[PDB]
Amino acid sequence: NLDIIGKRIEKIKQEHETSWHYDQDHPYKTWAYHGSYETKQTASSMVNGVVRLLTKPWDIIPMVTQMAMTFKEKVDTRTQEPKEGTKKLMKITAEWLWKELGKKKTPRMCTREEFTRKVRSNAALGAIFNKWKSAREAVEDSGFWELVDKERNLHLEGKCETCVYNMMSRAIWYMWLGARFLEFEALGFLNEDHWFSRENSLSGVEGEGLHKLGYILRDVSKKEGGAMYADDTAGWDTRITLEDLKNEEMVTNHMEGEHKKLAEAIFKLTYQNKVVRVQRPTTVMDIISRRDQRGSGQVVTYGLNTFTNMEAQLIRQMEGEGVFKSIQHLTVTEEIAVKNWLVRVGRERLSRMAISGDDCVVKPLDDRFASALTALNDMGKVRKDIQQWEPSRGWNDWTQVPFCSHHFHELIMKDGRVLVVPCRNQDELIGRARISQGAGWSLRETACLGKSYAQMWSLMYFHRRDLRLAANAICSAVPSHWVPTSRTTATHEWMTTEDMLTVWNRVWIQENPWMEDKTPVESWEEIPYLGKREDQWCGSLIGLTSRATWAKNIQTAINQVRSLIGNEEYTDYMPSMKRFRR
Ligand SMILES: [Zn+2]
Ligand SMILES: [Zn+2]
Repeated sequence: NLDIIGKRIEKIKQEHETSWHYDQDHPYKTWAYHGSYETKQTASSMVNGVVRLLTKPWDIIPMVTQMAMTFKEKVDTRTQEPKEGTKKLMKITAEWLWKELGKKKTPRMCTREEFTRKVRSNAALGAIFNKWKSAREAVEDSGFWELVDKERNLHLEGKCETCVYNMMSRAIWYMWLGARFLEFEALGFLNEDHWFSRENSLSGVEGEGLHKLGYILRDVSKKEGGAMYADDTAGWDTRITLEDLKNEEMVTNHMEGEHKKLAEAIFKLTYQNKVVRVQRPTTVMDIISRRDQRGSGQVVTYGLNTFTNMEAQLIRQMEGEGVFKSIQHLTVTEEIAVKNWLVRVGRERLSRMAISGDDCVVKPLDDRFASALTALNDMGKVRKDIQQWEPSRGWNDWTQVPFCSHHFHELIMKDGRVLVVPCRNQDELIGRARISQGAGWSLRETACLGKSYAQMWSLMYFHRRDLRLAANAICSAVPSHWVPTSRTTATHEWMTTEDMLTVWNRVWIQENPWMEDKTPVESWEEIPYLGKREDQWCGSLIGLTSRATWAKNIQTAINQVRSLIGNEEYTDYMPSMKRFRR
């Protein structure tokens, strides 16, 4: 407790010594509370006018229009300590899984130089604005790096002063850029060197991309076994136990020298003990602490979520196969049995899964998995929207399984080749493209964001009639040479000024390991759509009079947006579609 967090606490107490007060009507039950001090401030969602002017039929669809308007009582819940048998299962599995992940990878520190380049081309690193404005500035100033040095030497000394979380089913904990560096230096290798790639982790999909995920689910479907299970956890980050945080820390057993010590410090001082500043309107700042739950960078969060999810799902598979009888306690011969299962079939069982952070799909050996709930519930990974002891419902068709907020269609091209394409409710796709994050956006910047959505749609959602038409309209309305942008960035092949037909051919044909015939496609008309009824099922407006008038009059909408942006060089992409080709 207070010997590891006191220094951070003491330090904050003193920057607001004219403010401090141990408030009496404080709302925290499960968070240790330490004091308050004076502040007063809050970024809401703005509409992208370029995308909305080119999607007029959607102006009357509540599922689209409501997306642009607008539980912190789940962060304040407590998970019980797992039974001794559960803790044994987790430690054996975690030890074995880090060794597997480490067979073909070398832990290493990430560098200032690597970190600088990241900030100098925008990644959502989650820092705070003070002493310098943006992240960009602080990185070129040498003072910063002395701040970083003091903290670093403090961490080598087993102490911490400035690694404090700032709170804001979402809950995003920003730290100052310095603390993010020290996190990145110690643990960035997990992401930077692709430890959760499919090739390296067998269950993972890190760096895949939506054009790969459906082919991966279809490969899992090919395995002999039972239904496909895709159970979501209720508030995954809130159910991470101190025992989970300790099994994650075992990655330091593969490390050496300084690195081993820097990594141990991040795990001990920032993850297994945390200090957080929260805004309360009754507006003060509350300095609360706790030992458990997830609070890391979004990117280390992804890797450790994937790891701990892989662990939980191998254990649930062990329970379904009757590798152990009870979670109360493992016998000695049950430990040998668990160790032996892992060595004999562990890699085969990883390959039966697709795991992306807290999201999973499992194709178990058979349907006993559905009612194998004791380890899963005791680890605290309680399933969303189903009674705790009710058996899971599995999917009989891989095209119906939900994964990474998508389902996947099998689409046959006129030449017989097979596309496995990503899909979701079209209202969700249109509603997101109509939103910009942040203000101060110029017309040009708003246009370049609309173009990024348009190019993503041409590459991923070309099979949806409304999206191929709206993508062509947006790319016709935005100056041909203007570069697509995004303010927070898997593989993003649509972020380019290259011709989208050439990019389509590279992604879907040339680089696609599931396509044997590499004959290029010569026009967009070779590239198929979903069945018209399937397109409607997935939210198409095809068949409505509003949509017919939009399609027929699209050159008028394009010309409206061209007039607003002004006299620039434009391309007409609409004749890439049969119906505008004269
Ligand atoms: Zn620190
Ligand atoms: Zn669909």
